[PDB]
Amino acid sequence: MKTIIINGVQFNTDEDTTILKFARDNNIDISALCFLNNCNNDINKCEICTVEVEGTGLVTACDTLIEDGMIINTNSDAVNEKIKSRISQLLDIHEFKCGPCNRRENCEFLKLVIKYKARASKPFLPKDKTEYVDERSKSLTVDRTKCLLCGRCVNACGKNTETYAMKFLNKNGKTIIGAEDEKCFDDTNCLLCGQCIIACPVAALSEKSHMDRVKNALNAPEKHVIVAMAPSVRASIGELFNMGFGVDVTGKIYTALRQLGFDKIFDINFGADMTIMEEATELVQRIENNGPFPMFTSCCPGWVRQAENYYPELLNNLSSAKSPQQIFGTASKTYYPSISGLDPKNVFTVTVMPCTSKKFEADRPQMEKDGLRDIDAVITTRELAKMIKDAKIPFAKLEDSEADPAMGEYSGAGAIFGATGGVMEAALRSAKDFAENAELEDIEYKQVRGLNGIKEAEVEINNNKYNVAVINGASNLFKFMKSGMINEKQYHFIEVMACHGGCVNGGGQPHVNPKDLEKVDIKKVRASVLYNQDEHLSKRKSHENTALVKMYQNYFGKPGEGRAHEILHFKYKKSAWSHP
Ligand code: SF4
Ligand code: SF4
Ligand code: SF4
Ligand code: SF4
Ligand code: FES
Ligand SMILES: [Mg+2]
Ligand SMILES: [Mg+2]
Repeated sequence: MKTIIINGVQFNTDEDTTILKFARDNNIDISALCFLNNCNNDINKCEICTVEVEGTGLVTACDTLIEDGMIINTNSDAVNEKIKSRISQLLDIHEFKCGPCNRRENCEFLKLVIKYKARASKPFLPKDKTEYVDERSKSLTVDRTKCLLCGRCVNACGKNTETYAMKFLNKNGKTIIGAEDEKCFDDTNCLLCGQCIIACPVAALSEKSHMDRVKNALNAPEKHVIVAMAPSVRASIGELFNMGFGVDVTGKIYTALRQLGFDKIFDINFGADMTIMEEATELVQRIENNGPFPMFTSCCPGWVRQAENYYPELLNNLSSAKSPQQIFGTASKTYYPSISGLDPKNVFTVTVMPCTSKKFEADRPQMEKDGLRDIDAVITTRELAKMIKDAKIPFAKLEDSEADPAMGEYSGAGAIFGATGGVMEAALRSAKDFAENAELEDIEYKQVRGLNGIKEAEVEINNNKYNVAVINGASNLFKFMKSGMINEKQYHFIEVMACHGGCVNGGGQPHVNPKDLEKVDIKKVRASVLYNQDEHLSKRKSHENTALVKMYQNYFGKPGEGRAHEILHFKYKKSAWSHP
């Protein structure tokens, strides 16, 4: 039993919780900065959450437990002067130039600087930013002129992936964040999943920009620029246009893309149906051959890097079907010329992804054929929003349009790919039809859905029982492997997503400030858009996609053999033995 006084208001409570959490639950404003994911920066507390506790003095609300008898003041002059001072000291290490900054519209530090009217003691104005910037990665970029040393990226990497690939380092006698030994992230165990970017309150961590690749292609007279968006983009991008959360903006995106000058509007959900054709065909082959097992998905490039970096002995069990991004891109340089008359060399294929790891996937050396890359550029959901705003397109006011259908139609199975368990559910819908040679009516697999970290299910296919698992976040992959769960039974098909929640929570998604994250379950709300589409779509199985059926009939032949196997697949292998 506890009685506490906050700003003169008495509260009676039995809760055991921090001052910050209690205050937020009771509509009392306390500021915070380094607190995120239930953790603050223990070795360098920001102290933005400072409050006064009578008899004790100034304390950090984000990590101090309420106790019976506490009398708390959150808004005294002494408290506010301390907070202002901490913000001023951060400005002393921050290049405060918001005009061209990519977080200008949604920066948590700027909000605090305005709120406390803080100013640097000395403006931080480095003349040469070269030593502060790291753009070596295909996926991530670091600008340490903006870094507050808040630790949010370090903590988020450990929580989300358990790789600890993001670290505090000593560089030239100064503390920075970066990769192991200050190497390029891509050359370390890093997954390039971008959860560190999602955790950053400022513009210090960003995606590696592909915006100039795209602009130059749009402006080249002879290039025919295809664009296709991932499942999750249509459930997410509206957030950056003050539209709120959970808004389906599929048709507005198609219109915006035409206004930006793209030459063909397709959809990666078509590629998702392609991946299902190959992946369900492979699963059925393995079922009819009673092996090999388990089969892992290979469509999340964060998981592919996790397997390469930590479980190379599993690479032979990964599916060889290309991911929807790469399988679509392969078809865009082969099938698409065959139905359009375009010279393949002049097609430039752009995807819009909720993902930074997809930029590494698209840039893998062997993701090409006959000199033509499968995918020429990958922009994130955030990059597309900036492109729209730079062009002055009034996004929230646009009318709906449709995709071009030849590589644009999608079934409901493809639409759900962006949520954890979506690939599994989509694959089972086709595998059961294929193996049983039937058109089954019961197609919903709710047991694989939702935010649990490890989700197992038993499925009956062709009068035998099989075991499936959906691994939801890279940290949960480690738990599943390290605890021996992989050996507790025979698994037959396993989905792995590196980002908890699936691609709707990817590393290229709009930032959400900590207060909105408490108010809204972003992973569930974004996913609900995708499940709503599947419910209302006429075709809810990938192999019922009419444009896809035409494409295989006229160009690829049978899935899993012949031309389809030759060009639509990509096999991972552990490295050849060498010493040292
Ligand atoms: S990170 Fe925030 S405060 Fe710093 S320059 Fe960019 S918008 Fe301004
Ligand atoms: S990209 Fe993912 S694995 Fe790499 S440092 Fe960031 S959070 Fe960690
Ligand atoms: S990169 Fe961003 S999240 Fe990481 S310590 Fe710097 S400001 Fe904080
Ligand atoms: S879960 Fe999706 S967004 Fe996250 S790394 Fe994998 S493909 Fe990228
Ligand atoms: S928010 Fe409490 S110490 Fe940083
Ligand atoms: Mg702490
Ligand atoms: Mg053009």
